[PDB]
Amino acid sequence: QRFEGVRGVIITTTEGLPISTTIDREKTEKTAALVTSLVGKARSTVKELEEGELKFLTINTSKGEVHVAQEEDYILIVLK
Amino acid sequence: QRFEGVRGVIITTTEGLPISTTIDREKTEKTAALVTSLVGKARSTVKELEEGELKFLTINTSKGEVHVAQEEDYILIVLK
Repeated sequence: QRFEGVRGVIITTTEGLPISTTIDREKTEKTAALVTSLVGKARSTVKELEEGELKFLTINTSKGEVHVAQEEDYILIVLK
Repeated sequence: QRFEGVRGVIITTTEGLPISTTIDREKTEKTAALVTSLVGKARSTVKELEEGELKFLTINTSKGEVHVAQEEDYILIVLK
């Protein structure tokens, strides 16, 4: 259950397996798979540019923003 | 040549071939290859979430931000 303000939340493992979601199952699992690959390409981009560490990334869409952050064990996906 | 304020700029084709850069050659080409894959995963993420269109994405790093936008023919990479 989400509070007032957020459009949606997905939490996945760093392997891409969703553990909790506010979105439908199929969309959650397919998004989780792509976001895990997205984070991997983002980390490699940070490394090649020698930008230090990946803090997070945000996807700007027609509906708003998709915030993506990866810790060691989980990836957080927040639609706002 | 860049003006005051920006840390770096790379422009590539949608195939990942760089056309202009303020960064060294090898780093430019390897970044261009990864960013092209990054944009592709971002577009797929937007599609699966039904977020409409990908406007742009920003990578937050230890040094700042990496702005990435894709038009039909080119990808723009701005370090700020």
